[PDB]
Amino acid sequence: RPPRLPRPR
Amino acid sequence: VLLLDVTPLSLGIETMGGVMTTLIAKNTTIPTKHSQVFSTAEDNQSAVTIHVLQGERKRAADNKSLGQFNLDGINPAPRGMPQIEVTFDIDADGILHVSAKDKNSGKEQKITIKASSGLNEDEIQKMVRDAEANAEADRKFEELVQTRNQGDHLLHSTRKQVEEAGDKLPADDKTAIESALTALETALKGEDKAAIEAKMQELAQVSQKLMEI
Repeated sequence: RPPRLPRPR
Repeated sequence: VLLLDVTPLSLGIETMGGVMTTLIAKNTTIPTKHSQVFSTAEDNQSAVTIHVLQGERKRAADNKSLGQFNLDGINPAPRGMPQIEVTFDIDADGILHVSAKDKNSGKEQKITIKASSGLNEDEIQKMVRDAEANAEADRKFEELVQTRNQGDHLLHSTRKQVEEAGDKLPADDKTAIESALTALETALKGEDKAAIEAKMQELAQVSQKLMEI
């Protein structure tokens, strides 16, 4: 599964 | 050959839960390039942060920050739907180019990182030593974040299953699911993997009617 990224600050 | 240029430490990005995901492994010969697809952590996420790190630790915070940039304009969609291609390219002179492009919108952003950036020889050696000395702890941290994300995936799929059912799900069932969801929410803030999984189990044990709908 593609790893996931957080949203900016 | 008896000598060649390598990038001395793993290079990667921070991912959901504060973990470092490696794009280029330590001691890879340079020039090199590698791409990997990433997605969004939350539903309706229109922007992502690409935080570039150097090091061998599993906690992003324990690695050396090389730089960061944001990629915005992603069409708000369910988590895991956007296809964000992140590319790391190191030239023969050790210059690192990092780019992220959202496949659907075509939006792209990039950064250039100088060859002199990052850790020096002594810090590189300390990085390798510290990573080996903390091998088990780092593995446990990675396993915890995996469960925390899974626990949040079970929390996400349960809450979505409650809303779709609505009036159909009985009172005794709904209220007990709500209490099991809070017990799961609290355990997720902790660092005990088994405690989280036990709260997930207790949730599933009270979601029998919810699953049938």
